Amino acid sequence: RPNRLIVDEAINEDNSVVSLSQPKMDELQLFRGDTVLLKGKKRREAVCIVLSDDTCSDEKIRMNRVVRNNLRVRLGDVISIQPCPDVKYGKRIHVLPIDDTVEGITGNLFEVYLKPYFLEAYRPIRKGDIFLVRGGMRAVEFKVVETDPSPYCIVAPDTVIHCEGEPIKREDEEESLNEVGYDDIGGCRKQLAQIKEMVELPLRHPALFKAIGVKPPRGILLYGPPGTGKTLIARAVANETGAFFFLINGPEIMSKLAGESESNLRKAFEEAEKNAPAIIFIDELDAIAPKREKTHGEVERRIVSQLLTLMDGLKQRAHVIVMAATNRPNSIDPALRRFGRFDREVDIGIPDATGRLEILQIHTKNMKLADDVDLEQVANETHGHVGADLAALCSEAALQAIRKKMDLIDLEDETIDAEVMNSLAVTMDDFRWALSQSNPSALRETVVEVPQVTWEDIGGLEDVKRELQELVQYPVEHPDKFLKFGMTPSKGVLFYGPPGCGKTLLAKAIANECQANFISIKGPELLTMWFGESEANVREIFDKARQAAPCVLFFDELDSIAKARGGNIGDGGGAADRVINQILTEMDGMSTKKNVFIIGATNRPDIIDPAILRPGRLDQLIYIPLPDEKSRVAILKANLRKSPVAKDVDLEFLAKMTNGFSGADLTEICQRACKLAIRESIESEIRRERERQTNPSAMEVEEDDPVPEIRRDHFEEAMRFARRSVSDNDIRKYEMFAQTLQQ
Amino acid sequence: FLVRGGMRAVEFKVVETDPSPYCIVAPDTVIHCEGEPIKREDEEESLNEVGYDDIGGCRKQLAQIKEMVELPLRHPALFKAIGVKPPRGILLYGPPGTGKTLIARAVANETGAFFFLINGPEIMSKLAGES
Amino acid sequence: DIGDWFRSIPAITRYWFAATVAVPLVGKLGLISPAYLFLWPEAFLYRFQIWRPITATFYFPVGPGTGFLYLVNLYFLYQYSTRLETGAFDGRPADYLFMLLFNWICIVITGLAMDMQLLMIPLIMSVLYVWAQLNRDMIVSFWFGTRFKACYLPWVILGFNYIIGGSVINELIGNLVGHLYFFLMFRYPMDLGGRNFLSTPQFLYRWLPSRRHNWGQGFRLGD
Ligand SMILES: Nc1ncnc2c1ncn2[C@@H]1O[C@H](COP(=O)(O)OP(=O)(O)O)[C@@H](O)[C@H]1O
Ligand SMILES: Nc1ncnc2c1ncn2[C@@H]1O[C@H](COP(=O)(O)OP(=O)(O)O)[C@@H](O)[C@H]1O
Ligand SMILES: Nc1ncnc2c1ncn2[C@@H]1O[C@H](COP(=O)(O)OP(=O)(O)O)[C@@H](O)[C@H]1O
Repeated sequence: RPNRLIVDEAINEDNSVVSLSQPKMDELQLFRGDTVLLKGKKRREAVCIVLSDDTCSDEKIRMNRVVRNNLRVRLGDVISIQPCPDVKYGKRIHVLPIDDTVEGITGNLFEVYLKPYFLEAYRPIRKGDIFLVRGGMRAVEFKVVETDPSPYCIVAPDTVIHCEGEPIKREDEEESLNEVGYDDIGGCRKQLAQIKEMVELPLRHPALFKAIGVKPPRGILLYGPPGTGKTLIARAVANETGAFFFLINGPEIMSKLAGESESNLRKAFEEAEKNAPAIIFIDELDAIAPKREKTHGEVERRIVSQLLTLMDGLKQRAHVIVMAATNRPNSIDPALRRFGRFDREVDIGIPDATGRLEILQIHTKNMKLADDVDLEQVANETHGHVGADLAALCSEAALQAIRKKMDLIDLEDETIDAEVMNSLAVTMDDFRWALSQSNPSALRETVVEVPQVTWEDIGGLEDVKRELQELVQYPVEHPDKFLKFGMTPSKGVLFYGPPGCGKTLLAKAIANECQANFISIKGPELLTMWFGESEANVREIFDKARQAAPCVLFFDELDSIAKARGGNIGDGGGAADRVINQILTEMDGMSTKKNVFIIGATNRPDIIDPAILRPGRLDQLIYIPLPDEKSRVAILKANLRKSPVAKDVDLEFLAKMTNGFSGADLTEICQRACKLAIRESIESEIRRERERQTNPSAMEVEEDDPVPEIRRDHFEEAMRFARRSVSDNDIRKYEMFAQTLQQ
Repeated sequence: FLVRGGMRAVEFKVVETDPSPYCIVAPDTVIHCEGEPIKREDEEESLNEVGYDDIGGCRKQLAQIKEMVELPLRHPALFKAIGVKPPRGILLYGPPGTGKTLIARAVANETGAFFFLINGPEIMSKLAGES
Repeated sequence: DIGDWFRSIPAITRYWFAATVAVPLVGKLGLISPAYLFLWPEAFLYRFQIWRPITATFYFPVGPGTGFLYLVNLYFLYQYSTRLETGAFDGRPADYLFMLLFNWICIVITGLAMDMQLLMIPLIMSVLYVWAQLNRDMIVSFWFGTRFKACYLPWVILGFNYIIGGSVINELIGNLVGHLYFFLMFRYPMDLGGRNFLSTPQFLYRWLPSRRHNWGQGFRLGD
């Protein structure tokens, strides 16, 4: 039959829209504006309006949450669709709210919720349904409890809405539309694709896995910093696929009494065994199952061995997925990694700059912002925040809009009128205030992301640019001809050259071009675990790079440890070998299937130990030279990305007076040149403001500042206070080393 | 009304007067100060316990505690209606003897609350697992 | 607790509760004559005896005898009288008032024909049986019970009170009188015909009104 289709979630809300492919309506004698009858399980009927969609397939119909909830269906089910454009106008409609949504609201709900909802929409409604209205500050749902004529009626401009009466008590067969779903998560697009793929099959059709006779998953382990939204992925998946989410907690198991903590676990798996396909979430796993060496007592060795014997006892029967959440995957007991136990592991990192914008638009959907808030600006300057912190920022900024309007609501009543709530607005003045007294909790944590540096951000050195392009893209984009021949693509690259010449910019740029993650380990960070702290740290950093394949790992100032060894004593020379030995031990273990690239930068190439340089490891030596003339003007242009329009600046004239400097020094020159220009503009406005002390508001033309009129003489005067940073001995040392390596 | 004494602060009570009730004291008036003193009755809080005028050297910090706690404790219903999350834990830290259990005793005695102190040493040493 | 919770019970059911608890209390202490409430059927066949047409329909000398039996039948009533009022009976108390009289006059006429003395259990289980058929199709499983399938309640409960005690007459009559009334009040009108020729008089509605959805007032059409 050409009626049964698969359903999926929408984007543009619109509680009375469904997306269908053009040919489907063409072959189903359907036309625009035709109301249709949708029928599903439990003999429930929902009336909607159809409209075309650009990218809708034939057999998939796109619809939002509210329409699905009325039909009592879930994702990926089948519905019955039939056109019935023979509805008769309703006369009087009785719409009443639900009890647990209007706590302390009162007021006239008709003229601030329903009035802007039905106005010029001609919404077709059916008896018994539920719809959700985004209020001024809340989200209030209603229930059409009576219609005339019954039950099909379309709301008309002449219809009497009887919105009076006590709220209806919430019944038992509803799914409580005000709960979590697949659209309440942002910044986790890839991870929520993996969890939904591994779980939707064992939980939606248990019968299929019995006939096929294959092994279903039995454990998923999500790790990441606290507050990043882990127990919301477990609550979203259980609410949409249909399951029996049964949470057991970390702290309250560990603190019941003596020996009866175990009887809490033993009878926790019992409900999940006799209550349909269930899902069990063990929060804070590291609180109850730490490493064997940190279990100093005995009753903490009884809980762990009681958790292991229950997981190994899950052999078929009902399908029960047990998921756990932990902060660090190193602190978990190693016995919880064998097969038949937690084996599939997912990583939930901190959000990136385009992720922090999506958390903002989710939490502020209920509020009514003013027309001056630039959510892009607030998103890009809050690095170091996790998902849970941006949910407090959007609340503190909401409290100002009532803190500064408290007089309007002076003591009010026990219930606050709804008219004043819809009159509120939140401006940038509040958001800048809630940002001040906020303490981000991520801060010191390695950030994995795709840097935004473009090729044009660096001038010259195009010969090196082609060289790096050959060793990265071609081995991964066109592998077939590499498949022929026993070719081994280079697994590493070493950069050596004069300091401040742009080594870190090259590694950032290539990662952006290939669109791969970037991880940077600094020098002083490399000596952090060099002393005292064991070499366990250098292990997980490679595992961190391993999971995020493809990525471009970067070691900055590799010769840091060698310089410490070189000295009066250098007693850490054997200790300096410790990190190198561990680095060497975990560099030959990389596989060709996973794409990981290692780049190390150094500035004393004659002091690096010969062990590192060897075939099979990072071995391509590249000498980065100082930029030359025409290239040395491109560095100057890298500071013209600001606005230093110095009249007839004549950059070519500025080019010929800037001979023989280094790379990073030139940018300092523009900053030094700009710094005095900022200062000089201060005296100009200080002169202007102290001159205005004589003339009271004598400003016929509106002008307050000279409007940044940056001058060239001001730029020229600063250049006079400039000295060459190029050292003749240093460049000569590298070139003879370059020739020695060349010959 | 509270009278500042030589070394104490004695507070009296106008228990009877004539002509009732508004009678300004005049340079020719009769004062009857003799009799057994009245028992301290309930309801009203004493005028001798701590308040906002009993702390000094902490004018800035007592401004941060006051703005964060005045709203949830004075208008419990408004936070229910607006439905925003309130603060749920405040951690005062500093050297001992600087007046921390006095900042938390002035806030309860002024906004109106049910200050219920639990102590460290007494909880820790009750009995085995009954603590 | 005793004050508001008793008021929380609906007045119709709370009156039934008061009648069923006050009478045994007087009996256990023994102020009035316990033998004064016997409902002699043979005396009725000779003389009208207007003294006791109703008095013996609520008396029960609970104590050293069938003490446990009275507790349980009152217990399911307390646990299930409240449930059945909430089941399609909140808006129709006058109908629920009526059939209470119908079983009461039906059991007593059959009771007066034969020579039993205490018609206490019949008036509890008759309405309880009527509940089951009119509220079928749910699963119930208490802590000390089995996992028996739904719609088995009237039959499984029937054996339980029968085997504990005896008096085969009262258990059998109470179920069938509910059965025929179930067929008459509910099944008869659309089976062959014979519609509701027992309509409650307006005087009952005048005493206690029914429930109707109060429309109120419609604000306006808008636009
Ligand atoms: N898309 C999202 N990603 C991460 N966190 C979110 C997101 N949306 C909301 N949150 C916030 O995350 C909080 C729940 O996460 P939480 O319970 O802290 O996980 P965990 O307990 O593992 O840290 C909620 O208070 C919610 O405000
Ligand atoms: N094409 C370029 N050539 C030389 N220097 C550049 C170029 N582009 C940017 N710079 C400047 O050089 C600096 C790069 O320093 P960096 O290479 O990180 O130091 P190091 O070489 O010690 O690691 C940046 O601050 C940047 O402003
Ligand atoms: N403004 C003030 N700042 C600090 N201490 C004060 C102040 N006023 C009084 N005190 C003294 O501090 C004592 C209370 O401090 P204390 O109970 O020791 O707090 P904590 O035990 O947290 O140090 C009071 O006995 C009082 O004498």
